Amino acid sequence: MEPHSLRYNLTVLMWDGSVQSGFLTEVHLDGQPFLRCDRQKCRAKNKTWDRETRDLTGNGKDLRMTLAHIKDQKEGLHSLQEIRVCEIHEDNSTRSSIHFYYDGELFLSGNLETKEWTMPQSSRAQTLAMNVRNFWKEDAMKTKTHWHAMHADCLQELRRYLKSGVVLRRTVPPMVNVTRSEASEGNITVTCRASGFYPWNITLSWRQDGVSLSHDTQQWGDVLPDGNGTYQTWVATRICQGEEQRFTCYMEHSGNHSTHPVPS
Amino acid sequence: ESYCGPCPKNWICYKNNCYQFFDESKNWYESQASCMSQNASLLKVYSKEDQDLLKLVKSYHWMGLVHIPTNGSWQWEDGSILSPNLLTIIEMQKGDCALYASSFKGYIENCSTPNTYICMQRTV
Amino acid sequence: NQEVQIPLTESYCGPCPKNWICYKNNCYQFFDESKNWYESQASCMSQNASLLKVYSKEDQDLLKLVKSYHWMGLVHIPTNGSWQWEDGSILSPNLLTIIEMQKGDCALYASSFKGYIENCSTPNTYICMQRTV
Repeated sequence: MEPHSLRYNLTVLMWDGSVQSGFLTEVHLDGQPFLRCDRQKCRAKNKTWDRETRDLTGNGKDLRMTLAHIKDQKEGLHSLQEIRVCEIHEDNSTRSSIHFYYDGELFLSGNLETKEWTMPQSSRAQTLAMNVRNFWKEDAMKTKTHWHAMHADCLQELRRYLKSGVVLRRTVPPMVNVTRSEASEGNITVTCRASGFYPWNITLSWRQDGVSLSHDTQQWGDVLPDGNGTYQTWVATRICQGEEQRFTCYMEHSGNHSTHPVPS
Repeated sequence: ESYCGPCPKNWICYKNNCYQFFDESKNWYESQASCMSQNASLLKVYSKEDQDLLKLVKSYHWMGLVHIPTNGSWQWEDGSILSPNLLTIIEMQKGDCALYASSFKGYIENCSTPNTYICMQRTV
Repeated sequence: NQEVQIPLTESYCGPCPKNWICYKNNCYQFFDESKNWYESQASCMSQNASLLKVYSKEDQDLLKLVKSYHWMGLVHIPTNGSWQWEDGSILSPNLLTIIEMQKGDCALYASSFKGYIENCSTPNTYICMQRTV
């Protein structure tokens, strides 16, 4: 099981030096879209989206003011983004970071576990980084405490969401179907399909007499989204006619080992 | 003095000035009108010492500071000049109105953009 | 009679220390000298006051607009798990959202009606409060 994740993606915009009234926050829960919020409201995909609305509107305002301390380009569209993610792992240990993007490029990162700020090396990443850290120094009460509270905010919100039981990581085990085709030159192709499965991680390969065939003696489907929240893949190999009973499709998914022979 | 006042019942008193904060977002004009309707005006900043509580205000709010065409200077609703070394003014959005923020900052906004706002009665 | 807001309906805000914020029969003051919770508690008591108690969203609605984090008068009880104020009052049911931030037996106030748990020994700004008799 992958960890439980919470992301907040905040975007402010500038046209010809002028910071726009709008800002957009995308909230994602366990990687799935969960909320879209503008200046006025959050919306799902009831009106107890008040908490998220009061909160994420404050951050938008702070980031409107932060952008105002960046007047390097009075020409064109420009974006500033504040992205905070936290995770709860299976061991019950936690991850938490915050990243700033300008025109879609990263310039400042903060790991909230280890209290460690990181810059990229480009002269551009650094002028933006410092601009912002300076604005923070400027009596803007960006105390050590602010960041430790953001950390514990993201994690507490995650717990609250998890507890309301909103997005389940339910297992959906694959439907498997072996097929035969290209009956020629005393040669057959056998194909093993797995479809309708979650989660995405799956093992699927042909065996001769219980031994896995090399990767190279085997053709490989990608792992495609089914377009209903699940996945499909396949794997195939060429065998001599009359050797069918020696060849089996072996699959592991979510602690379930299964073997599928070539139907006669 | 042990007593702070005269103020409306239910207004914040500090050094005999009276304040109230409003969360219903309004443009500068609707904001100014609302304050005056309660025998007040938008926040005027005349003193770092007497209005030192403004350092602990979160977020940005309409104050009563307006820019005049062929003026270049900023002035209050009441026609007062803005006193020097009280506020740092920052360009944020093109406009002729200013949001208050900590610490003694004015952020320029379009007068038409809805925002939270602070009323103050002058005790003069 | 009805809410008019004219000079005739103006009162004075009940007795407080000189130069404190008076609002709805409460007195508040903010202190920018960083101190641990104990030095903070002692400082408030030295001015015949206590640390911030939060008992009402309506009566203490000014606390929604407070920047940054400050010692309030909330202390942890070992036996059960629950919090209580300096004065022995229970913490009322739906007033504060409490966030585990650091392991500790004291709480920092932050807007909007949040308590962040911190180590009682960590220096912080603080808010004193006195009820007007």
